[PDB]
Amino acid sequence: QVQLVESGGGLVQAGGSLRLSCAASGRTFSSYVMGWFRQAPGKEREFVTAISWSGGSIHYADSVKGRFTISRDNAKNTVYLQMNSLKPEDTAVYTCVAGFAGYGSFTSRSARDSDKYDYWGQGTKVTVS
Amino acid sequence: QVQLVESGGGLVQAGGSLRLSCAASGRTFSSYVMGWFRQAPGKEREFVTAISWSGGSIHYADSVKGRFTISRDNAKNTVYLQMNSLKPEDTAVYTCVAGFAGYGSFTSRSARDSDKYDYWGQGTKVTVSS
Amino acid sequence: EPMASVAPTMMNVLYAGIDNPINIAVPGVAQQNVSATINNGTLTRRGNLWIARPTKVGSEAIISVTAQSGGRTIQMAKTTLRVRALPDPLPYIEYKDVQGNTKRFKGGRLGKREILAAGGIKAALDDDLLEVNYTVVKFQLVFYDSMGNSIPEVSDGASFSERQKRQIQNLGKGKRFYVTEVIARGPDGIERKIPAIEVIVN
Amino acid sequence: SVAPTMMNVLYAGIDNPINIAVPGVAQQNVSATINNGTLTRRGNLWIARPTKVGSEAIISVTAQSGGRTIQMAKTTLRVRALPDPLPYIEYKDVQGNTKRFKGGRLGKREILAAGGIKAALDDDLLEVNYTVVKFQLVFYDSMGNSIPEVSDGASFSERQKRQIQNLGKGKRFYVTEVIARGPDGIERKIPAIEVIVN
Repeated sequence: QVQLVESGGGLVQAGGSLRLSCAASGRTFSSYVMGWFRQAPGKEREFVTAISWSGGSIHYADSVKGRFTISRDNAKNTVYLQMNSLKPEDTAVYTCVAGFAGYGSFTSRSARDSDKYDYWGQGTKVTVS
Repeated sequence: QVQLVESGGGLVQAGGSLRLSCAASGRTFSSYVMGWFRQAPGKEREFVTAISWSGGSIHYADSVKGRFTISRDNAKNTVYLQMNSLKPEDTAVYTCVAGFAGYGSFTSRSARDSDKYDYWGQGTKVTVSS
Repeated sequence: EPMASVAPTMMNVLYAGIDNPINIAVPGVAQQNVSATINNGTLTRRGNLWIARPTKVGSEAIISVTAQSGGRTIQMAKTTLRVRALPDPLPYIEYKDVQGNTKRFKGGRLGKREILAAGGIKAALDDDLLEVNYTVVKFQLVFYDSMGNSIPEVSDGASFSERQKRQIQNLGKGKRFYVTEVIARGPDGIERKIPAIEVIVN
Repeated sequence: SVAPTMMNVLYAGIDNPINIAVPGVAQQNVSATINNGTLTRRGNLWIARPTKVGSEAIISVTAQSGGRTIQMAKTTLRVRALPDPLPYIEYKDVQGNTKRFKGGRLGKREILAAGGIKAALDDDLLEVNYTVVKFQLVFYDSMGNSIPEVSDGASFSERQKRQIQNLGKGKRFYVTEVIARGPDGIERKIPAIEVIVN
């Protein structure tokens, strides 16, 4: 029943920066691992990043490491994706995810697994020119 | 804390039978593994038998296997020890135990471990005459 | 080229009530000449392989190995392996989503219809992925009434009792109940008490 | 050699004792290296301490026979996350002995003296310590409403302590949303425990 709504998408020039936000409904945000997946035209869906319940553990895809940063604000029920040094290959629909409400570990492998996330956002379009 | 009170002990002839009973105070009996330990004069304390929470799994000491039977009646908050084919080596003070309230497995090794039981009875004397 | 045996000691154990494949090898000796016996359960051959299925948890298993090619009867050593209980499983609720896909609830929020359609509680290793099957012997559900009293309700084996079903049916959205006192059994023949899970009604 | 086939597993962040043997070769004549973390000789064993979860560790073995070093076949092992721990309350009994509460009844004095929650494997193996990052305690009021209270790391917060202090005998509360961390550097959510005030 948790609903996710992304915002901040749009057109950005190569080398530029853009911050995406994802607001979760309800009062259980803190019980979830939060993350981002992306979908480019004619490409397989790719895992971008995810952040543990406490924020103490983060996993990044190799292609975004050192360029993208994830953070969470439990007080605002919001997860953020700060994109820096944007490349044309980052053009995609970005979808916010929430999962891991039950018991289980947050490994690189489980973070990347789309089946580990019960809640998926609306997607927000990011176009890098 | 749970209080355990044993009854049924006494004098019995070799080859004979005797049933011990152990009544637990309170309304949490079903959350415990119930069992029996025994203490003979000049011998180390011996594990006798223990029964799992459901009654579906039971561990017996090798010396009593096929002779002693344990059973539980959750409705009466009581664990029973049916002793059959009694031998003079069965002469001891029999103490009822209750444990395993928290998570954990009920193995032959844990069943035999006196540290796995938080609650111990008063002991009942069983004397087997030759 | 030559084969060294690299065996982590934490992994060099047998598990009661499951298939334990063992590579029994004698240097320079073909698989067909090797013969092995065990003092805890069965030791049957699956081609080059040996499958140990021990029965008594905690008791040591003695693997006697013999071969016929040399003198009369070549006696090998005589190896001992520890027989352990399987790991303890975790409780879950097996439900079907609106698309008919089977899912495992492991805590958090779950719809009343999904809880009731599941009809009871299950237990498995989280890992998982297949691999060992455990059974729920019994469990309790703890509800909280309008007076703030805890109401523990006993199950009907692995299934919800009629009293449990009535309690679940009258729960409003956001109300919570606890799956407690979960007794699970494994193919090792061991009974275990496993931890609780909180269920929040959706 | 009698070796259980499913044994090419190492756990990240802990010491993994390995029996590395070459038939007919004395232990001192065997030398071994790893490509993931460290591999240290200790008595008749080699202790592997690998680092990244989900990676492979290759062990290279050599044997000395007279004046010649013989290269053995390499062995590939899977570096895995540690198993997930279970929560407990560490308390001292009336005789001053340290005990682990794992569910059931516990006195209010014992709960408060513990000051927080701990997490460990419910097994003699492995040699592992885990840490409680955060947890919640869920209390129930007279109206049957759930009151979730956030912790102060592994310690009870002041709000948690006050809630525990005003609980009567037979009242229940739940240790939930327990986040634990292990030496493998992995964070995991672990199951709940019910506490019945005795």
